Amino acid sequence: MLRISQEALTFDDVLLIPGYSEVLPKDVSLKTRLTRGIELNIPLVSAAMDTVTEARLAIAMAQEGGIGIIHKNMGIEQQAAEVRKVKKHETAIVRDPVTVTPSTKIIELLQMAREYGFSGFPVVEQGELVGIVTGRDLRVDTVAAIMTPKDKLVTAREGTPLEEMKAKLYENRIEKMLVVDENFYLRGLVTFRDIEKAKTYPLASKDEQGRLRVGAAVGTGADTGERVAALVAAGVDVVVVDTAHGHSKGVIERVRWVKQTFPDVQVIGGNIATAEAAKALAEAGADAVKVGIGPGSICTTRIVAGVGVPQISAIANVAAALEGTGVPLIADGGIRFSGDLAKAMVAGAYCVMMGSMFAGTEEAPGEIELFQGRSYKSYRVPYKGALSAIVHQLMGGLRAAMGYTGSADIQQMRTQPQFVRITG
Amino acid sequence: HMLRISQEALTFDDVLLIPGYSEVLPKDVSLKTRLTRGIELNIPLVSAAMDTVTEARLAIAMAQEGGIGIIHKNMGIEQQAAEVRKVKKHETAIVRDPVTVTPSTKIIELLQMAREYGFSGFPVVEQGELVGIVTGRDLRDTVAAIMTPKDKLVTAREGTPLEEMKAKLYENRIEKMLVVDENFYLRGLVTFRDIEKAKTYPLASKDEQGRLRVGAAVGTGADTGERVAALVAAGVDVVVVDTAHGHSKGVIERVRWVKQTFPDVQVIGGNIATAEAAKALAEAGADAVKVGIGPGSCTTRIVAGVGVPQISAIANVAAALEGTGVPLIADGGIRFSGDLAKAMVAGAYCVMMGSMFAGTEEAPGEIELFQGRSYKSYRVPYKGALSAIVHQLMGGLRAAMGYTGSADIQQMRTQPQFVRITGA
Amino acid sequence: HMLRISQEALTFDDVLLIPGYSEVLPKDVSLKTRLTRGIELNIPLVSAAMDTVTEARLAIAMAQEGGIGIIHKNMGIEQQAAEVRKVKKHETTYPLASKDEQGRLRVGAAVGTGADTGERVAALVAAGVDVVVVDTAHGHSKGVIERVRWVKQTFPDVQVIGGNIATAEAAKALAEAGADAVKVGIGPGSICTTRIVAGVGVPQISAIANVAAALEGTGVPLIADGGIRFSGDLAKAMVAGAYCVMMGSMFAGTEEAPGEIELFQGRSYKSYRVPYKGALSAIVHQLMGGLRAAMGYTGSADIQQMRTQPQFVRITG
Ligand SMILES: N#CC1=C(N)Oc2[nH]c(=O)[nH]c(=O)c2[C@H]1c1ccc(Cl)cc1
Repeated sequence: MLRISQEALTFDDVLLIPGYSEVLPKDVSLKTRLTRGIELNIPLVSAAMDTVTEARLAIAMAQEGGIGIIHKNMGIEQQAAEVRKVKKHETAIVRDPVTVTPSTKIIELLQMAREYGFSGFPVVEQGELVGIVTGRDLRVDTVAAIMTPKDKLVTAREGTPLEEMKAKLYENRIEKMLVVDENFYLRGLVTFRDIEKAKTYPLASKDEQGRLRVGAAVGTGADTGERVAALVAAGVDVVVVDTAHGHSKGVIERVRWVKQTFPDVQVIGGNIATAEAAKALAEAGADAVKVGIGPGSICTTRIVAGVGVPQISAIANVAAALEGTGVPLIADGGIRFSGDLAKAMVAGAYCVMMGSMFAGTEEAPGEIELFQGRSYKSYRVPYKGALSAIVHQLMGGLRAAMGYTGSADIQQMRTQPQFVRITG
Repeated sequence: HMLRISQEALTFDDVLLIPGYSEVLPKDVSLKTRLTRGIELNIPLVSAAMDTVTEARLAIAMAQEGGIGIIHKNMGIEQQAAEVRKVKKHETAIVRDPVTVTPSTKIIELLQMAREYGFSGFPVVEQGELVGIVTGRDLRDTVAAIMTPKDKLVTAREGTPLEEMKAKLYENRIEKMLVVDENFYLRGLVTFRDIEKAKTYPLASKDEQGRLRVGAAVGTGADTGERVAALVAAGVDVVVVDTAHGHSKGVIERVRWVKQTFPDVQVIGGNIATAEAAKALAEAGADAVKVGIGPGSCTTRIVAGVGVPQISAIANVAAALEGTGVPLIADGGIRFSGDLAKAMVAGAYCVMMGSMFAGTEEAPGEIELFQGRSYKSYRVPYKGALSAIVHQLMGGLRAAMGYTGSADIQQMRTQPQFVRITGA
Repeated sequence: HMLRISQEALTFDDVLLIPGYSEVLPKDVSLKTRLTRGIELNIPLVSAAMDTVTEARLAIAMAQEGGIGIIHKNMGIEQQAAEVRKVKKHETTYPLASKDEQGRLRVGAAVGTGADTGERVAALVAAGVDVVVVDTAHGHSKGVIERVRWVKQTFPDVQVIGGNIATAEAAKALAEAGADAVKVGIGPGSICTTRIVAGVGVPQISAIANVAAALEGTGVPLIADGGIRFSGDLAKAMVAGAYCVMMGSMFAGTEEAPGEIELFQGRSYKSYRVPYKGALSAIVHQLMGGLRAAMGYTGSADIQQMRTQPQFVRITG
């Protein structure tokens, strides 16, 4: 009559068994799904923690091929403004160049040149590009009289490949070129030198319009309705309804409201740890579920409430419940090493959320502080350098595990390899 | 016969500064001092000639902070001289080694060069003399046909202040300017925007030609003459004849040889720890001496049983050099900014730091992540940017000078007093 | 031009009190002393103007035991005046209570030298503060000397304390500025930040003796601030010359000190973490118990005798 549901296993209870392998670790595919509608080139998402994910680290996550969830320990307007920073991050073209209008007085243009130099001011009339003003133009009353007019401009259409533009610069013997839309409205500016140095991120997570992807977290408190609406107006790709107990009337209804009110935004629900919670979130319309309740030993949930589910079994039970639905599941918590990340994938996660592991990187919030001959971030977290090096080690280990199991892609890794149970 | 004990010698922990009447705030005291007969420093900091501490990149940062670095000698002659050159030739905004063409270069070849460097301009040189530029506009046979001629060139003579160049760029309504010398040989290329965005270092240690100062270490082995001559030709400001036992025929003669052979370069000898050694190096021609033999529980003491506690060594050397105009550099034994203050009051003109600068961003080595922490690899903790440590060390010195009522380094060295304390 | 050592300077662990012929029981000696020219105390104990030690509640306890508290200044002007007013208006019977002419419990308050100091002093004086403690890291300075002169001239009916100092010359300079007492202690402890960051300090036994000799015959008391770990050190500070001793951290965590009691891993702490230490009176009782035993050992019937007659031995490691 002691109601024991099952024996539940954690990461240290299992090991992956090697299997026949034909694909080298460097050649396997890591592509996966965050939600019904969002694909990621690596199975990594950064946690909505105020020591982990603000705009800077979310941009870096998306560039690596995963995604960041911006934390909610801030005001509604600030959270939306963080989303905007990610959506607006552009790698090559310059979007807000300093312009003037035909009516601008040359006296005023010369004042702006004390800060900006003489490389050239675009001339705009209500967003229409009508010419450019160069220092050479000032060298041979309003800029309408001296500007180079529209029929001498060399421009590139918005959306032209960055390598087609470099070629047009060369053909025209120019270094700068203005970018316009179909109607000759100014849309930005590219430089030959800036295309050359333009670091590129071929794995970047991008939406259908080419902008970096980003998520944002919300609770179930009173202003959630207004926070979700601001995040959606900002272009957020995914809203994470994120509480300690996702299997609750509060979370289920908030997920339903988001899915009914903002049908075209992805919604994740959690956290959960059972098949039946997974089903309740799927039926409320969740586009993905986040798995993890007291996943680690000695941890407030276990010590204070005696509640928790070992994370291997929690992941496997959720994956079993969702097989066929099309709803991914994100493993949240208990990963301390890359080996644990590989086990979470074989147990059925579609990808993995990391938190404190990313805290203290250069891209995470906080300022670098020198303490007692050591580096910390303060707001005392040790300073960890660039996020790319951590991502590289994690994905390096996952690739290694896919080599040992003969898994050529994530779908195989999630469904084919086997564990052994060990004793310690 | 009896036990030949010369004196009781005090180290840093034996003494404390007595507070005195003060009416100058720490932020307002002057830290200006002298490294040698002929080199002034804005802060009394010198980075040590260690191969985990001082190569070009850290030497540049030390000089910009107002101190100086001694480039280490654990490298070949030509490699050390190249490190000197990188410091002597470092510039904020002026691009050096620009891609050039000649008046005879064929326009076909220039177009091939533009594929990689783009347009915006190739200086035209004729055996190093500047005779024109080729811009994209000039292209819309040979470069001499199309090149903009010498008389259309806006040039500034090298060594002009940056704000001076920035003004000339403004006056002529251009973005690029060429830097020339007395005979119009090309020296570099500077742009308005590179100047507007360059960091200024108002405290920088510079020579009479405006170049960052640097020193370099030599020993007494057989290739020392060749090494010294290569360092002098590279522009080194000071040669440090740097051995474990400065009070020796080999160091004394090598200091003398440097002073007689290279009259125009400053020479430091060391290390020493007695009045007698101080007089011997000053008589040999040294422009400063370096103090420190076995300053605290180290290899010299354990292996050879040799050393002089550093407070007494500094004061003994200081008394021996009083009235000679030869400064002394305290080297070794400084754990804390408080020890640096004590060294100054005992008579040092400045302090050499070693391993405290190891592991900074600018120090040699690469950053690695190990166990959620950051180190420098070549096993040292990553300490962040040099300026943080420098700021801490000088902040403590400033506080000591506030406590002693010292308004400048000269007062700090000659007026304040110590108490001798017990082990208790 | 040799190394400029003014003297060897001794701390508490360098010295011990020598027993002397004795005729008084510890239970019978007198502990009365002065805090300032105009303020007597029945025990020579002062609580520190630290935000972990002295707000109104602990100043109230201190004055009831016969000492006094200095309210800290890490708070607003009106707030700190409110704290002073709480003490002056409080009636709990307590036979040793430190009280002013009106029968109100005595209290002090700290101020600095920054910009708003003039308004802070004015507000504290109007709340009834008994003594203004002009309290900086470096009392031998233009700022402190001029502020104590300003207080003595603008508010001649309050007592003024200046510090901290550690030399004879600084003591005489504060006295000439009008100080009613000086506070002694610059870098008193082995690992002061002062010592580590600036290399500055004076071991406290020598600092106290030097300041006491400089103020002899002036009527200006001196308060030993810092370095007291045990009641034995308190005894030594009195024999070196102090009139009373100021405790800080040792009072932190008492029931009366600021902060909120919290339970962490089966232990109690004050949540601002320091351990919970129970009632202040037990600590004050142990300290005065140790001092009474020292006076019994040395033969001192009262504080004047304890400050002037007994001798130290110097000891080694
Ligand atoms: N000196 C000069 C210049 C002259 N004469 O022409 C122009 N015409 C412009 O329109 N902008 C310019 O910035 C310049 C500068 C220039 C200097 C060096 C290079 Cl490599 C390229 C250009």
